Amino acid sequence: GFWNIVEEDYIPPGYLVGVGYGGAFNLGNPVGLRQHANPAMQGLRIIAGN
Amino acid sequence: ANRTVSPSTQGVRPAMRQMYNGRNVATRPIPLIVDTSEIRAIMAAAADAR
Repeated sequence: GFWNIVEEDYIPPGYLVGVGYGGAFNLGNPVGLRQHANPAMQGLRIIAGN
Repeated sequence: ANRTVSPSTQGVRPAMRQMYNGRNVATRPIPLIVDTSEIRAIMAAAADAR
């Protein structure tokens, strides 16, 4: 039909995930990503120990 | 000579065209009927939901 079908083992066996994009409603990627408000808190960081 | 006449012989060549056959192709588009009331209902809801 209208589904583009992707083979992906990171989806577990016995699950279907359907996602829409674009159109008149302008759908986008489903999950919003939040970083910490402090600039020093952002990314993976390596820190000196005690 | 042969003097034979008919509505065909005196007439005009038919204005014939070819339909969408839906044959001798690999794929046929999904027939997706969409009336102008549906386009307005989609477009208006997309505007209201933005």
